[PDB]
Amino acid sequence: VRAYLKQIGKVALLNAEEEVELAKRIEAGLYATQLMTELSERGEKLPAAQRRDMMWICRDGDRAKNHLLEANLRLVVSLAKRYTGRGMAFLDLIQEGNLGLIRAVEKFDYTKGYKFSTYATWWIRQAITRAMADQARTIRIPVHMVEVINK
Amino acid sequence: NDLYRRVINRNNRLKRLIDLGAPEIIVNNEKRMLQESVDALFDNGRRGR
Amino acid sequence: GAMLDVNFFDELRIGLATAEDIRQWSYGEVKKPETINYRTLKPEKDGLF
Amino acid sequence: DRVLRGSRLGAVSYETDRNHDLAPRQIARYRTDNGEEFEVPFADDAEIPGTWLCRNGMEGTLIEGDLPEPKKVKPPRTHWDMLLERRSIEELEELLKERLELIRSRRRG
Amino acid sequence: LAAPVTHIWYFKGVPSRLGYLLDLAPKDLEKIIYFAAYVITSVDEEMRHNELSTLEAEMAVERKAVEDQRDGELEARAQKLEADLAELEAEGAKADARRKVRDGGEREMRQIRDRAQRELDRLEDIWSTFTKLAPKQLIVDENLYRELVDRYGEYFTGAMGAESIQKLIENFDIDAEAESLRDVIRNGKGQKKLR
Repeated sequence: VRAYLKQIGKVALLNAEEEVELAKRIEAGLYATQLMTELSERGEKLPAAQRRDMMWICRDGDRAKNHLLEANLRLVVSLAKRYTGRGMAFLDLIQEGNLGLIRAVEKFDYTKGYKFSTYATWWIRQAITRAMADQARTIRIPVHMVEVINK
Repeated sequence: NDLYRRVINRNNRLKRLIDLGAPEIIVNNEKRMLQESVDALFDNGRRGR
Repeated sequence: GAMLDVNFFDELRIGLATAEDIRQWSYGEVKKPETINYRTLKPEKDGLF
Repeated sequence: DRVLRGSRLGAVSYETDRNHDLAPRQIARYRTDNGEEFEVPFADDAEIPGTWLCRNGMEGTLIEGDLPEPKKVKPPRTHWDMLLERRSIEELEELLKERLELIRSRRRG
Repeated sequence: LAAPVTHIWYFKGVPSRLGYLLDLAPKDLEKIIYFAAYVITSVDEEMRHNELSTLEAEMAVERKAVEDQRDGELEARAQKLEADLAELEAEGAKADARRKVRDGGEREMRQIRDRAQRELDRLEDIWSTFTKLAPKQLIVDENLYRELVDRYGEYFTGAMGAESIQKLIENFDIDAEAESLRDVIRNGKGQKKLR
């Protein structure tokens, strides 16, 4: 845990405009690799310089996505810290928060004009709660009976 | 059964992350907790806690 | 010949495991962290039981 | 002081282990991807599916080439498709060409 | 299991049997098997041998461009320092505050050349460690490992963790080390013979 804190100490923090720019780079890289595959199979002629610079576009978008996740790792730790003592230890909650971060960063739009953390908090909390429901007990209980147990 | 269940959860989550494609911080943290879980299964209390 | 376990022993030799020997021992691969159903009290599929 | 009772979930019969007049058995053979036979003794009156789970780790198919059907498998949620469900072709291609122009002006100078 | 994992009996129970086999410290094996330090599996020698000359020429050219950047920054800061000299000396006032901008420009030139010396030391360090490339070498500071990847990422293979230990043991013939240990215990003496 302390090693993970030192590992997430390396990251930085961004703002909403930079998040929108990162999403633009991500979608441009995804279009770039879709076009790369599209001209790979049954293609006519892949341009060398255009293929090189759109490969660099794809790599730039991938590294942008990586640094975005690294930036939001501290946020998801601070979000996941409010679930101690409920079945699992902290690490399972951390990794479920990482899964929720992946799902939210897939399901995010750059024309929202919304803060990424405020967007993703519902997804993170949803993933953590449903995984707590799945891995709460020795015998698995369906979520509706879990709900009425909570009630 | 609790230890076996824990190792099952960590292994399935790592398999899901490795088919998904994830950054190395996430992947190697998952590998580290899997390794710690296996050690806790074989001899609980030797290293760490 | 420790398969049918005849009543005639000469030596007991301990060695070292291999992955091939383990998967040759096993009768399947457990992949779910499920033990019993909460209501019908019957064992689950591809779980610990 | 404290003496309890209990039983595992299961009942126990008492028969005789005769080994002659058993049910008639068909022996079926399956095969995984990595050349792994798994001999499956079924009943003689038994339907044989083309695929069967084995200890090897996967659903090993039949050793026959009679049922080779690979059809119903697809990834239903790709990031490209769920990008397409929210973003249009001209907007995405405009973003792509803007980033291509930016990286041309950056790498080229 | 999706990724390999080592035993606990062959690592933690002192004496560490794996550490005795591969000749490492046990605490320095802990960093490998608990994912906190990089360890190089294998490194080429012939390709590295000719790329010693060719990439030392490349390294010297890169250091020359780095030094050109350094003297350009030093000349720009010195021109700003001479501008501070001209725009302090032109007004006749108390020169104590007029020496403060000059000392700030001198300190700026000092930190420019000091940071340039530090990145020059970084270049020297990555080339020196590439010349020092041997198997069973721990590499801490994975950012510096990434520097090794982007510059000299070829001519060697590295990994990290239980699968790295697996690769190491797979590329480990015991007979040569057995004969070496036989020769050591037959000829020498002392702590190395006891080990």
